[PDB]
Amino acid sequence: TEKTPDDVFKLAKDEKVEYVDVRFCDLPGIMQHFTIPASAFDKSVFDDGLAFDGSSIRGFQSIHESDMLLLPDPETARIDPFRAAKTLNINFFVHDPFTLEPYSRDPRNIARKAENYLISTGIADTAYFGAEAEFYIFDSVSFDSRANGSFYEVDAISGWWNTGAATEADGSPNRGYKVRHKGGYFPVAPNDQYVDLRDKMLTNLINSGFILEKGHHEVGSGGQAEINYQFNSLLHAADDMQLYKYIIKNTAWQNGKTVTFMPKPLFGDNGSGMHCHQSLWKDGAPLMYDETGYAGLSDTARHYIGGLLHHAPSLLAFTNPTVNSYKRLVPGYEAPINLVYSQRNRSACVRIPITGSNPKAKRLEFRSPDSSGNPYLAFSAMLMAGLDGIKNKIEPQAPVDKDLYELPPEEAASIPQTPTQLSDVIDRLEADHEYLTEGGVFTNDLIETWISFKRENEIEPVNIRPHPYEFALYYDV
Amino acid sequence: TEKTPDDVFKLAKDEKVEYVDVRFCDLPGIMQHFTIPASAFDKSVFDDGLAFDGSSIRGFQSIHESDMLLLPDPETARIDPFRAAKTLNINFFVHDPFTLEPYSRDPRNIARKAENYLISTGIADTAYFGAEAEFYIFDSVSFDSRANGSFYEVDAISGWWNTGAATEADGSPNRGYKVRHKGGYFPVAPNDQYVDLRDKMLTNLINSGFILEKGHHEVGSGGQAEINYQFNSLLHAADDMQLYKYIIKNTAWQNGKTVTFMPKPLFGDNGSGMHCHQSLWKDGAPLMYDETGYAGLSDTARHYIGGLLHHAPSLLAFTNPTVNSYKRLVPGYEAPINLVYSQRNRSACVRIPITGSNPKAKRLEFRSPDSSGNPYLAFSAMLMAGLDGIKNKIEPQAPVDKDLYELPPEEAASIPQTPTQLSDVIDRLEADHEYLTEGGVFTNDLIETWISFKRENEIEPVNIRPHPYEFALYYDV
Amino acid sequence: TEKTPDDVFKLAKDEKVEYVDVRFCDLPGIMQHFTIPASAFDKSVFDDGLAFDGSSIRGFQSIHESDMLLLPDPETARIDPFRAAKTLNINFFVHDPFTLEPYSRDPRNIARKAENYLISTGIADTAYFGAEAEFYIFDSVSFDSRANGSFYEVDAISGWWNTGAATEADGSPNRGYKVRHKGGYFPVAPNDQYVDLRDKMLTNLINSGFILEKGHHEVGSGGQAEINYQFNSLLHAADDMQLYKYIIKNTAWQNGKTVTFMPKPLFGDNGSGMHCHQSLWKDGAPLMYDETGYAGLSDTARHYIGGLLHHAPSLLAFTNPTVNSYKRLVPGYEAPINLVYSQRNRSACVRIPITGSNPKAKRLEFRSPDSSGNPYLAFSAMLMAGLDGIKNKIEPQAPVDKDLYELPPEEAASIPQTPTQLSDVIDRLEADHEYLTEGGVFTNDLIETWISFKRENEIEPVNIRPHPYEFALYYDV
Amino acid sequence: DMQLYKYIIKNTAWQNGKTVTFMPKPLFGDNGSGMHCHQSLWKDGAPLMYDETGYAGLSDTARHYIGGLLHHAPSLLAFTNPTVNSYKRLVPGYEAPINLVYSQRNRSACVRIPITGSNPKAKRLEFRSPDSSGNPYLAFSAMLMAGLDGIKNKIEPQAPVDKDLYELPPEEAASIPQTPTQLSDVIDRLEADHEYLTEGGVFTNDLIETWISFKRENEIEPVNIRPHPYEFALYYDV
Ligand SMILES: Nc1ncnc2c1ncn2[C@@H]1O[C@H](COP(=O)(O)O)[C@@H](O)[C@H]1O
Ligand SMILES: Nc1ncnc2c1ncn2[C@@H]1O[C@H](COP(=O)(O)O)[C@@H](O)[C@H]1O
Ligand SMILES: Nc1ncnc2c1ncn2[C@@H]1O[C@H](COP(=O)(O)O)[C@@H](O)[C@H]1O
Ligand SMILES: [Mn+2]
Ligand SMILES: [Mn+2]
Ligand SMILES: [Mn+2]
Ligand SMILES: [Mn+2]
Repeated sequence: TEKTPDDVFKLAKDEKVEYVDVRFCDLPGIMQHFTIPASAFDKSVFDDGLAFDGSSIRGFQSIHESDMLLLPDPETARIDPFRAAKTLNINFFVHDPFTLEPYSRDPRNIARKAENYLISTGIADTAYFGAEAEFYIFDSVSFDSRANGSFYEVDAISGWWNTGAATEADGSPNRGYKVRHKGGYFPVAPNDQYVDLRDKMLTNLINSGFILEKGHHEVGSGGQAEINYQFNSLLHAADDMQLYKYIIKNTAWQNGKTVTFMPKPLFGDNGSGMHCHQSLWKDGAPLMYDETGYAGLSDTARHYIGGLLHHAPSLLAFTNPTVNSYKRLVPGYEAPINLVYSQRNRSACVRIPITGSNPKAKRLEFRSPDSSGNPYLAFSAMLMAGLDGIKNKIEPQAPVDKDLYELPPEEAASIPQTPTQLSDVIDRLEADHEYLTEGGVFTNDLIETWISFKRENEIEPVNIRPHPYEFALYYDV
Repeated sequence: TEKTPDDVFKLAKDEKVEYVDVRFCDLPGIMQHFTIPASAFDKSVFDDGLAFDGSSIRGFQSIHESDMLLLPDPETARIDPFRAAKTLNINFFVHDPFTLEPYSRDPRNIARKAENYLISTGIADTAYFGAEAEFYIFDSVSFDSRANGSFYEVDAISGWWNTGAATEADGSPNRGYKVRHKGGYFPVAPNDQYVDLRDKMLTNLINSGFILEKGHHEVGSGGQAEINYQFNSLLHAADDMQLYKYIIKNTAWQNGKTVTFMPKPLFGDNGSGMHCHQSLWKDGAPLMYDETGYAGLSDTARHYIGGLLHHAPSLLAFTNPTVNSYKRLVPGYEAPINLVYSQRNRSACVRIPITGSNPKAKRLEFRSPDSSGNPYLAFSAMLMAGLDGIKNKIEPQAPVDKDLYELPPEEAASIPQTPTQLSDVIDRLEADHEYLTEGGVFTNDLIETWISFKRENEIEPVNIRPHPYEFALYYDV
Repeated sequence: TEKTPDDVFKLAKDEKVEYVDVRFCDLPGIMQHFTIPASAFDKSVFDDGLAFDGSSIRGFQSIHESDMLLLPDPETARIDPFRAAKTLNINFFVHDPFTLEPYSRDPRNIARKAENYLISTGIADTAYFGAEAEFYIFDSVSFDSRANGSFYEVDAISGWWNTGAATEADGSPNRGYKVRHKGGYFPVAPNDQYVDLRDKMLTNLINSGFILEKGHHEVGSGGQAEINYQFNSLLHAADDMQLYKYIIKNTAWQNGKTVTFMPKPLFGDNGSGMHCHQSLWKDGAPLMYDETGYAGLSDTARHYIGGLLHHAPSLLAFTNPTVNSYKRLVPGYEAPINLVYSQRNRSACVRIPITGSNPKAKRLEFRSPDSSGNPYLAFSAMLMAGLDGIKNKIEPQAPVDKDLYELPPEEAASIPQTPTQLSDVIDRLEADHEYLTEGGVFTNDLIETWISFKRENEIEPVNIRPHPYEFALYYDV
Repeated sequence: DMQLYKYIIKNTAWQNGKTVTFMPKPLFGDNGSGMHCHQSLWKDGAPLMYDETGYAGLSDTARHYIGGLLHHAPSLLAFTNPTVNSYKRLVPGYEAPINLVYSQRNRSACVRIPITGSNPKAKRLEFRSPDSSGNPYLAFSAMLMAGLDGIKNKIEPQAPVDKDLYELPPEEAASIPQTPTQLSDVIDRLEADHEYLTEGGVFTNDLIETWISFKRENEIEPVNIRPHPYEFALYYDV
């Protein structure tokens, strides 16, 4: 919204930049890259672009459209804090050679089109996303899948399951302070073993332009951690999420650790979710508040929430896209499984943080998502679910500030939950996607590609492989 | 149909029997037991019975019905070939103390009631079952489920995945002959490493009264094996299956091996199924044939087949009752996944073996079942599916002798398959069970108990635990 | 030619036979089996047969022909000397249920049809085959094929490559006598380490009806060995070869060894071949001799030889059917690579043993074949090559008693050799197979099946995998 | 530059505790390593490979050079893909340029004309089939001689395939020529297809005879006489 090309040249110029890392997002959600010498990075890359050698088989920009044009997004230019050779990282939008038309399967293009569509509805001219991604810090991870056996094991020298260890990771003595204490989850050192590592991560984020002003905290619980930062407009909020994951993973890596953002790495500990705060603004002021409406919610907010709860079953195909997502979205660890909004029920898919009569502070929060997917597609899908709700004025059900345990499990069973497996949401998406195709944001092809990838690469592979617990249950049958 | 109490006394008398093993079947399918001295086993046990100390919490004969009466089934009396102290094994029917009424949750009672109901329909007075259960012979099995990891591993010294082993199970040299050859699956020794063990198993079966007359073969393929034997009337065919599994497991056990009847112990090898042949007879002659009908099938047979294919989705809840069942009933190893009958398509749920114009040899075969459950409940459910088809004359679809690959996948997609997960069939049963409750064979309570047990003890436990392959797919997200 | 069903019953009756092993040959050449109780083996099996449960995917008796009928060959009935439970082994011919017509892809049926066709030509009424199969006796074998590496290793405690070993296979001292001596290859003990094992093998062969009358010897050289026995009519000579391999492999197995009949298990030692002697007889007297003809060869013999040399390039597809066959048929170890007949040149594909003026002793010898394939198909293909030569009177080239080294390599280059790779002979067969389809002995389908199997299961798999020597040659490129 | 590049890559890895390989197929189950070569002819200081009237903006100078490449490819590969390992890459998979057709599209085609539009200078052809297992001096020279035999004699190949060869009948897709399958094949194809090489005295018969001798005695025969590990998996039990 403020930075342009020439400024990127000054960042590169002032920093004695040796290399420029060309980044773009693949379908599932991992950033791809190739590097060019800094000397080859000038005005030509911006207006004219760079061709990316027609790669990949199972998807993306084929070969009868052979090459692609990579146009840089100057807002995403950041100095890499890990690479020895001074490098500038920049995200690009993918195009084709016939009419240089933006590739409809580039996740970054879907997010930008979603922002443009917001404008094409007249509702607002800005969608703000403030996602808080949790992660685990481990020391090791190993796994395999063979004909006669399979295993996995994540380990943390100071993990709570290691209280009985004779010696430590380096042969050093077991000094304790591993066991977690019932209930309260954020003890100070030495129970907190990752204080300095989390600080390096936060320092790296702050040096990479992350805004830490309002209620932005650095929190840790055992091996789990979260560093929330200020929101941004849709597309660039998704870019910030990718940058965040990159900084978290590599800070851990350079400090002898290994991080995972998977929804459920531990059976017996908190899952990792991506709690996303949303709101619509216009001309420079809020649109989510009204004291006459519950929790200080405007009629603009209630209907966006209506769309989220109505389309949730299919929305989850982009919001909780993995098989592992459903080990978190299962009975436990108050993971947003209930399809109701409220300032109270945090186990509710949507939570309106207590912000009173302040129109600007008023925001909704879809707590159900996780960080196992594509933030560009997830945020875009969330907007499309909400826009289908505001325009068509979709009315959901009453907010539940009254907790669902003290209540009859008849009216608590009538409280909808989301599907139980990835195969379910992929089916719910296969049938609930008109809101997605509106304004040409998501194409049928893109949705068909996502469904294909998930079934062939995730659902079926896990499904054909016997689970270790099946041996505990059935070897003796 | 021929043996009575006094004969059981002579078997025990002639064999210098020291102990009598009192056996009964639990809900999921494993035989339970307690032993009494042979001297305490007389006419009193038969007409009066034995009380079984009010046990078990999660099910069966509670405590305000406190005790049970165990009446012996003289047809099931067999000398145990494994127990050092000479023992006679006998199966019992479970009862209660108020009116000594047969407990409606005893699997053996469900099977006997099914035989009585066959008679109460007038259709026939005998249901013959000839099931062929496959199994794997291993050398070891280990597995666990922890907070930070999980694994399983089955091993066979001469398993095909061990071609590269430096030495063997006992430090002895790797002598080869492990690799399996593409296509053909029954090579002679030394590729066949279990010749003598299978012979001990067959010798033990023959000594335990198993009839090996017609096309009954002893076959082995790698570590997998099958020893089919002559059919029997429903209840006692289920008793024979339990006896068979007992003899197979313990012959392996006494010979330094470990057997498993689980549907899919190996990812990359044939699954283990329970191919069940069925037929209805009356007064002493067949009822399944007619040359005018396809494959020499009478109109009595076609409708039984109609019921099987119609009720299959729910029938599988008793026929393929485990989570592991669905690793076999998945795309591959021509496991009966297609809901059509035929003399040809073996990947079809039902196969009518080529028996020509012989009314007696004419029989249908439900190849979809596996040995992971309860044979009493599985056979009974199969009969009830077929009886709902004969009486109400349920017409299915045309037999497919023409293989489904060479054909358009439109008409091949219209070819129904069974549900994909255990949770699906449990849902299909929850709604498709009227045929089961007919004649009071299966009670709503029994069906409700089965559904509860499966959801709480199998479906949910596996579902909440991360699969090892999820780490391969998502640790790096 | 002499034994019938009733005699088989007496063999089984006199020997207290517990089991009967039903054997049949698969496409590539390995015997398959299933066992039935001896009590189920009576007159019914002979005239009526046994159905073999419609198995195998990649070939053989499909499923719209679902079942097969197994008719026993009483000439092949032998008592198994290895199986603990007294067993009778018998080979069967494969059939179908529509008109019980012999399956045209059963190797044993191809051999029997070849014998019948010999009669349908009027040329003779008997084809005699006397093949001598060599093999290696090892102590161990291990190998694998992975993404980043591959290996294989055969070992023999007393192998000539182990002269430097500090201790032996069992930790015992290295007692020497391993090194082979230049030239002469059959030293007495202790250089000969397998004297007693070879004797057990010969004793087992003799007890299994193998005729050891004429120049039948038991010979050993290092770990290699050969026990030649008396010839037999085509089909049953192929049955004897299967029995021989079975007895050799299992005698080794029960005595802590492992045998291989592969053409070239060792790089630096003699390959293993199957030198096959042939001849045509009629009414009870010979047809291969004439003093007027070279080496005492009749005009009947010269033309059979003409067919062998003419059709050799394609004949080798059944005669030397593996990729490993071509490590033997390469420059070295005088393996019959030259397409000329002679009493002299043993490196010639055909060798007429010195038998002088004796019409009966006169026989031709195709020394090129190995034991890596199917003897039924190999012998049949040899007959068809020879019959195409006798009938059409195919004239080859002059016999070479004069060795091909002392001679100009111009006239020695004009001396044809056989193709260099399996892919070559499979191509030569794809085009040179009319002699095979004559009289309906080999069907186009059978030949097409063989070509498919070889390309997909052998040629391509080996071809796509980098050879270890490529790393020695090219890692540094 | 190619020799210098390999030297710098290998030794940078070496001084940093690693070991590099340029062999065509070091891994069974991962991408092979190829040497995608872009070519073009220039005169006096300006391009000669472009023309909008011609397909992909190709001049008649370019089409015939491409004609020579596709015509002589079977023998050209003896210098362009000179090792036994070269044929583990040039096998069905990892879109290795196995098809003898040029195109801006089919990358599995031996020749690919990168999208460069109407810019005469940017117009270049790309022989993607080669690998780095041989001699770059001989490989580049052989490529030029294949192309020069095409421009002078005006050798016309076949139509460019921007339409991918999977969606199409495997009859017209089988008529689409591929290169030989083994090193022994290309060495034979060179033994007979080398006049373009001897033109102008660039490659001598002796040099070609030396190459053929070296390959047969030092590479083809040595690998051929040695049993492959997979043969034990397939045949130990025969
Ligand atoms: N319109 C908005 N106004 C203010 N904050 C927002 C808006 N849209 C999204 N947010 C994000 O709400 C997130 C934090 O939640 P919490 O765990 O309650 O501290 C932050 O990441 C915010 O910056
Ligand atoms: N009514 C019946 N008549 C004859 N055999 C039957 C009947 N009902 C069930 N069977 C069983 O069919 C089974 C065998 O199948 P297969 O794998 O084709 O040899 C055996 O276990 C038979 O004994
Ligand atoms: N017609 C025949 N007359 C005599 N021996 C034969 C005939 N056809 C094949 N043979 C076989 O020739 C083989 C032996 O060869 P050798 O290594 O020279 O001792 C033996 O296995 C013979 O029994
Ligand atoms: Mn939150
Ligand atoms: Mn069956
Ligand atoms: Mn010989
Ligand atoms: Mn390229």
